[PDB]
Amino acid sequence: TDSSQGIPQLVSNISACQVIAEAVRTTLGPRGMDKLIVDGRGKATISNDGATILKLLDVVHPAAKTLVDIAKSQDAEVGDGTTSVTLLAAEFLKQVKPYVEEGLHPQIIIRAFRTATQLAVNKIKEIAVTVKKADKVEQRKLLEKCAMTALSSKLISQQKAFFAKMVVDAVMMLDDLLQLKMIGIKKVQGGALEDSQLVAGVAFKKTFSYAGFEMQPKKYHNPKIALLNVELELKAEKDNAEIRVHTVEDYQAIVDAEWNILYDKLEKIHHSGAKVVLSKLPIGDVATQYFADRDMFCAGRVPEEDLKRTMMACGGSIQTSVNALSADVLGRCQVFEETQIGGERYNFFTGCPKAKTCTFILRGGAEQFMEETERSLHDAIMIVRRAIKNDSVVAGGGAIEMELSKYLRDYSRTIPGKQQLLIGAYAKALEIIPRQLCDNAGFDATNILNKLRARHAQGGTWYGVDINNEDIADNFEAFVWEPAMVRINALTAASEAACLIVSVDETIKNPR
Amino acid sequence: MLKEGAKHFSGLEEAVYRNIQACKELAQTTRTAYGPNGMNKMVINHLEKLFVTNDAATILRELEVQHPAAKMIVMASHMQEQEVGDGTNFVLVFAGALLELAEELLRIGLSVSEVIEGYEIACRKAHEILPNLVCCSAKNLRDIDEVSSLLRTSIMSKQYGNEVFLAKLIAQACVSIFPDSGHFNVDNIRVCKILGSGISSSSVLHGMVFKKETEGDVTSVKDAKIAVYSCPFDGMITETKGTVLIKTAEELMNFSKGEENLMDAQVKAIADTGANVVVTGGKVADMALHYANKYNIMLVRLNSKWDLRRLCKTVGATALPRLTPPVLEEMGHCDSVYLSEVGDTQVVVFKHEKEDGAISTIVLRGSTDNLMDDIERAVDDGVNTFKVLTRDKRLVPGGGATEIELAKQITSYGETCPGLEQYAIKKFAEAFEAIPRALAENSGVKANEVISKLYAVHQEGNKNVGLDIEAEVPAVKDMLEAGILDTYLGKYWAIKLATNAAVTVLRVDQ
Amino acid sequence: EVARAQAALAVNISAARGLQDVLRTNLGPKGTMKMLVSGAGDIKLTKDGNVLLHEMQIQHPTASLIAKVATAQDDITGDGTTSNVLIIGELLKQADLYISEGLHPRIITEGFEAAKEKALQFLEEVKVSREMDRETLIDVARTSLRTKVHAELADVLTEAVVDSILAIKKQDEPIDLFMIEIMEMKHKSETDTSLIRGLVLDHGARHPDMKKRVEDAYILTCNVSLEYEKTEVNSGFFYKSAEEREKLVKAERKFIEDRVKKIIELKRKVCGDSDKGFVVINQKGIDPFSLDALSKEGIVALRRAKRRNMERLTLACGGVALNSFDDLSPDCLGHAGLVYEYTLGEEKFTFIEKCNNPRSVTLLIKGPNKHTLTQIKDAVRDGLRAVKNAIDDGCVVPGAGAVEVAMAEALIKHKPSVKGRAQLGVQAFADALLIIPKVLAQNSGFDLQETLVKIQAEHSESGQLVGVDLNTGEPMVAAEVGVWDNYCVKKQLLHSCTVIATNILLVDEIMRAG
Repeated sequence: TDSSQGIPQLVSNISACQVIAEAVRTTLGPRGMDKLIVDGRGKATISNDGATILKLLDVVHPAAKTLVDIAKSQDAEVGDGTTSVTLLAAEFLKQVKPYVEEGLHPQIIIRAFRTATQLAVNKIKEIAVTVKKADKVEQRKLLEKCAMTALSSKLISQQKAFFAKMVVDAVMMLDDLLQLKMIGIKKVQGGALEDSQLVAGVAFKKTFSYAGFEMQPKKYHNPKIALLNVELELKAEKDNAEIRVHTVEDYQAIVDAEWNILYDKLEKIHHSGAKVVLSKLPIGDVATQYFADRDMFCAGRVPEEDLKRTMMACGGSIQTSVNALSADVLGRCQVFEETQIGGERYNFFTGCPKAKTCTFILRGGAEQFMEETERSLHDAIMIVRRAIKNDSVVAGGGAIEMELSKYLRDYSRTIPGKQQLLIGAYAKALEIIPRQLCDNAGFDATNILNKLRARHAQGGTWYGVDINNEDIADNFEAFVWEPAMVRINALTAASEAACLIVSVDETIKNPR
Repeated sequence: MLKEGAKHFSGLEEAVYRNIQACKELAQTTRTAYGPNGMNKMVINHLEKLFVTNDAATILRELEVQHPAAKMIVMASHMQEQEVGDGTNFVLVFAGALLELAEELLRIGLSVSEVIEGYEIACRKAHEILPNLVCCSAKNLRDIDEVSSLLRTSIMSKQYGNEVFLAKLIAQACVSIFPDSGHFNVDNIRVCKILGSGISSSSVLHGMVFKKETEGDVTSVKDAKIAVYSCPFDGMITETKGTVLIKTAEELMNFSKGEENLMDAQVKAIADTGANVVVTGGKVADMALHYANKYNIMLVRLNSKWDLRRLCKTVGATALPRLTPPVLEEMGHCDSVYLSEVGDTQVVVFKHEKEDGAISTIVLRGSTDNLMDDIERAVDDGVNTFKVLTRDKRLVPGGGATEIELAKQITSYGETCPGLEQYAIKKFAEAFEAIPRALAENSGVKANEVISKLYAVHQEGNKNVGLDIEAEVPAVKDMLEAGILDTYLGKYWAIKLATNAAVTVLRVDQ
Repeated sequence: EVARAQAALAVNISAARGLQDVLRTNLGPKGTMKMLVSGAGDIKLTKDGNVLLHEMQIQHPTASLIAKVATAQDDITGDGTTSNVLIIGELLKQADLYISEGLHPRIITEGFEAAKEKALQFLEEVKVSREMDRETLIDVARTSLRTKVHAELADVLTEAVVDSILAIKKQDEPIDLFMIEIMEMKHKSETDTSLIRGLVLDHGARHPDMKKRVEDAYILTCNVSLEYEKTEVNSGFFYKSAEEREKLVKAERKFIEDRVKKIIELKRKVCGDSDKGFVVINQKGIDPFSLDALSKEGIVALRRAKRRNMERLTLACGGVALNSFDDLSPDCLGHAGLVYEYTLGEEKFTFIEKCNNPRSVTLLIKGPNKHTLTQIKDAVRDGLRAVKNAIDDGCVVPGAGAVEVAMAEALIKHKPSVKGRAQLGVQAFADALLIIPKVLAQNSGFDLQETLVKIQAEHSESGQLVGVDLNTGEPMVAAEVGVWDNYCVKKQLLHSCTVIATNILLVDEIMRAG
């Protein structure tokens, strides 16, 4: 049973934070410097935001664990700004670290973190511009300019406008969440990158070709969809087995009797109403015979997640038995069309009766073009979705943070003693996030930060650093438009996360 | 040693020096505690969570020491935890402070045994002047402001951000069902964590709160007596499996038929015996559910260990493993059983209305279960301070405002008596000064300034200090008139036990 | 591999010397309480010299030897065992100085023999007759308890101890070996100790309030079970067939039924009215069903009592202990004048007091169930053995090292045998004694020489056994205060010290042994 206490003990806890704050340092755009993180399970791992990998880490300090937990809190609510919270909390504590040595050990610190956080939130909300969806704009054209903000950063040329107006159409129709989960974007090999397709409903990326795959029908006008999490093949129901021998007909009989059981499975669901069979587990060679001959469509080897989207939108439901089951475990569409696009066979289910999935289908025909489009469209769908929920929009780029840092510099003058010092650390900490944007755009980060403060003392505007252009200028007039609300959440979560760590400086551990 | 026998780890140099320095380290966790504070101490223990506390009982039990001197005081703190709530921290800091002051005496040329004697004397004089420091008291316990002022001090000791809402809440939800005049129950009030929603969204519910979702129909009858079973379903017959799936097909038919007919009998036995609410910590199968819809029994899906525990203490219940039909013997004092959603989660609500053996629940709503564990310390101490077993609780100034008053009287009194005793009496004054020192350290300023300026204003019986800016520079705040009050009984046992603990441990040398 | 001659004596003196330190801070009331975690890791609170030697881990041959001789002293007096060690240590020290200059161990020993005879005869002269009154028993009781606990808690235990000894005169024992039942109660303070005349029972009925005041109690103490449930047994183990076990379950339950019935017939035969109660004490269970039936008849039936309760009841009450119930006359059953049930703490204790024909008293110690309640148990233990001695001897002297200076003074002046051989051990013997008074002064903070010259002079002028007032550590007359010592305490430090010394003194080799 271990016990540790002291002023150097406090210093320990902050030092741990820096280590996790470095893992996530920059991921705002697509520059920084990564190292592939491959696990001991023999899996290679990367993500598109650096907070994901950070969640997986197990920290051996409890004080460091608090900062892990607030990451999980941000990620679930907004789904953005998760990185931002780590940076502010850690950095605040960094400029406080040598202040503790001097005398800022006392619990008074917690009080100061509250005054700074409460003012700052209010200043955002007031400065932010409240704009309808019918002010002087279509609902789709407000969210067009907000969806562009993600798209311009990387790395997709002039198709970015076109894709933007498209990606919106899916989000409005579904809206009732702040997550991209019920949308998604599916890459397709081959085809035109000069247009892409917005499909209402679900689709499948690839179904493998089987014996009489083109002898199965590809079009239906009242497809009734059987969702099967099972399989039939030679290893799911046998078609080889030992028999007694004393006549030739014994041999015939055994193969005959086995083919019947596999034929029962498609028939029973077909007679309920099925003609479309969708399965994520493999379908074999023996399996596909019965289907090809019946002139009833089959599909095997389609992604597990994609099959689960099919359930919601068509009103189908999971099965575990395909024998003797209702027709109310089936979903419908009005259109089934199979068109082979590039090297992969593409199943499109659309005409969906309740349409609780709609999804953008992005056709490029590469690996290079498509991963950067997908990376940008993931964050596009986050900006537009959250613009319906909070209708206050403020400049990003860290432009507003530079204004808070101004505002708080003023405040530090009438606020007294040990608290003032705490406020000066808050102000310095706000500038870290834009410094990394300067490292990504390619500038001298300290030179830049100072020029934005000048136009926050000569107008109070929106001057900040762009990675969405890779320059310095107003971000409101550059259509770098993201909600007020991402910023509201990130401040309050960063203070909350902070106060806990500086307070603990007496840690009792048990390795029991 | 000189001996290959006579084992000691204390004695000589090590009694005088090492024991005291150890008491000092335990009591460092309470020189950041007691009243106004922003300290948080994180302690882990592999409990699959983070445990945040600013209570002495949980800190102490976690922490093991191999010396009898430091180990003995933890017991004295627990003793004051049973008889009263908040002030647990104050018991340990006092004993620990007095012992630092003691070692200095030993240095000069004073003997152990007179010093030991002079504390018993100082403790007796301090208690004798203590009911003459009553400045305010309750008379009605059904009045929310008079109860809440008392509560407030317990909450304060935890965080100085959650004093206002909670202190009102407990009194609102009742710990005044009992007369509290001969009799009080504290296992018929629990603090029940409901995950989800903010902590200002913490609510009043009367009688037993269990988180687990309700299934089936719900009852509202007065014939509803509680039957508690840990596991009454697991499948009434367990399988063996011979084809490594089932043993086998004709047998699977029988295993299901026998389950459905045995569960019919079991659930009909419950129905007949007058048990119309059954608490299942087992698993609700379709067959078991199908039966309880017919008989009209409120069904509680699941339970965990924590939920079972509160049923056995409150009800007079036992939790029996079952798969063969039982009958009532758990019984219950609960007539009414209602259904009400707290946290937007279906919660099972038990109630009956009476004074003695009557139930209440301070139920909380919180973002995480960690945030709820600290709040819980504030609330459970607030139930344990209520217990005094009078309705005039003889409130004395809370928050450490008494401490300087006691110290002034004691130092003067010391002068009057002669011999070596008196030095211990003076030290006894400066041990109370521990409390004003810890409030100063969090406040952000040195000890010299606060103790002098409290002394400067003479006899006041209000003066104590907060975490504020008002708490620093003029070092004067009113904690009589801020409605920061604690009970006479809580301060009594704190000072009493601490003096007894300091004397026994100063004696050791083995 | 041997320690011979000077090397053999060296080992003993060095050990005695470190030990002495420990058990001077246990001496008298001014000594200090001690705890062990060095014995096993668990928390013990103990303040007796013998006991503390057992609890620790002793490997040293000289420490062990002192602990063994200690054992005998502890049985008889239970006081003076804090002292045993002190006198041994100094006794050696004296010897050492002479040896180092140049002296043989054997001449030292001879002068010990001469020393011992004179010293014992001095006890006989100086002894002061006392009464056998309460007042005089109070003062043996209070000073001995004062050794083993505080001054505050000790004064409470003083009352309990003394009434018991008066009651033991009635039995006409000149000894104590009964009325020593120590029973513990569950409480939130330890500053109460209550006397209960008869017995106390660990658990009461599982059904409260049957008739919790019994005016006329006819105690059947039994120990056959009236509960054995519904369990399937055969000979107390599983058997191959269900049915064979079952058949026995019927007959066993049936046996119990008839025995519960005998309680119903017994109440009419002995009682006949509900103007009299009936007491049952069963050391084994009784059904909840059986209690309701018994209760309305005006019978209190106790369940889950101990074997120790049962033996005690049979002596005090005049009761019987039977393996049957049946229909028995009140001639066989014992009677108690009163029964009361007192609920305090988390466990309720049925008292069965004002027994006729007692020989057992119970001293009922309340406490929190910490080590403090074990501390008053072992204080109370040796306080019973102390007042036992007062009944043994006729004569009790004033103590506090009063006796010991008087005895030392008598030796210094003349040769007790008139030879120089004796004389070399005799100096050694006299200064060894002086440790006990001087050191009470040392604990307190009063210089040791100053009390020796004063205390000794005042003996000379007066003829009073002037003693030490413990708290000041300055002299005062030990008689008035109540700091007294029995004949047996001052006899048994003397005998133990001589015998133990002369076997370690006379070592010449210590050689290891498997």
